[PDB]
Amino acid sequence: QLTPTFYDNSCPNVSNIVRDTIVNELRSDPRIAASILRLHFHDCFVNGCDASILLDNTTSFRTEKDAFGNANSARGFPVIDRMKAAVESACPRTVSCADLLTIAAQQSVTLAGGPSWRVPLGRRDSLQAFLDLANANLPAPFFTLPQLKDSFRNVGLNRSSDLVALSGGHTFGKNQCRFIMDRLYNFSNTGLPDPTLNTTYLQTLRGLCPLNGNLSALVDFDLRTPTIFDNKYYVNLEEQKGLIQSDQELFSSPNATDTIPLVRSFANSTQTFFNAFVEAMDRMGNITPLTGTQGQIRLNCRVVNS
Ligand code: HEM
Ligand SMILES: O=P([O-])(O)O
Ligand SMILES: [Ca+2]
Ligand SMILES: [Ca+2]
Repeated sequence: QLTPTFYDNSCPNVSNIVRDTIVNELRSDPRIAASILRLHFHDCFVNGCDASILLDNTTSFRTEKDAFGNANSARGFPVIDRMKAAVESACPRTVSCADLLTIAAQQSVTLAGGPSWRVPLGRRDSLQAFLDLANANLPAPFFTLPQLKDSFRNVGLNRSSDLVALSGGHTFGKNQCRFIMDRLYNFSNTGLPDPTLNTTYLQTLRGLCPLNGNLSALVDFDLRTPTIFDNKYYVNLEEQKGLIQSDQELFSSPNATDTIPLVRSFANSTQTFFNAFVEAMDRMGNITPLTGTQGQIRLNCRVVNS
């Protein structure tokens, strides 16, 4: 029962406030649009899009920010605080942090050249955070294709089109050397590189991520257009130039009979990818929301109201 018109009477300019915050932030941090999209993904995969990920530690629950998928990885929380403060100034006690993050994710994709659409709204904010659930639910870059599929199925995204389209989020943003070292030097305990990685690209990545190098050094997910939201992600996969294992699995796994045609169709038509990305984003945004009088309108996104 989420609806795109939820704030049309109570805070009609919310989307513009969000967009203006991201644009101002992009002036100093060109990565923030990618980081915000990822925060929304990590919100939704853990008890639904309920802003659980934004809560700080308390003595009764641990923050999801300490999860393996978030710690020293997720970023942009201060930007969310800034846009929440601005929306609170304009429409007090009205817009949930969960909806704010959803809007910010959509605006981030559009600002980077991606599709533009009106997200469903009406989510409410959780009363707790779910660290253990984050550690169980968030997929990992060394997952095989059946494990990736199971990770999406576990949160309610059954369709291979969900997985292939949402993986297109890696058409922009950055990845730490840590998560590709195995592919470059010791894949599956062979002491050898991943044979599905293009051998010329292998040499490039070894130059960026040497053995004994800084594991926190960042590499672009999309070697073609690292900052533009477009379908080049899938073109890379067809050339064996997916960056992390879970990217290339979509095209090269023995289990990819159903994902290969999707990768090819998205590589062949930007419109096909953009349509599928919006559809999959709206489904992800629909994972187990609190609505109505459930949850609250959190006033400070880091803490429950008191
Ligand atoms: C399918 C399983 C997925 C896996 C295994 C995965 C894994 C990763 C990893 C390892 C990173 C780098 C994090 C770091 O270096 O600290 C990353 C970044 C990113 N992920 Fe994914 N991810 C997945 C799905 C998604 C989805 C569904 C989205 C959004 C629709 C997404 C959007 C992003 C973005 C935008 C970044 C870059 C963030 C930044 O530069 O701050 N990913 N992901
Ligand atoms: O796939 P649905 O029916 O949970 O939207
Ligand atoms: Ca959540
Ligand atoms: Ca791109």
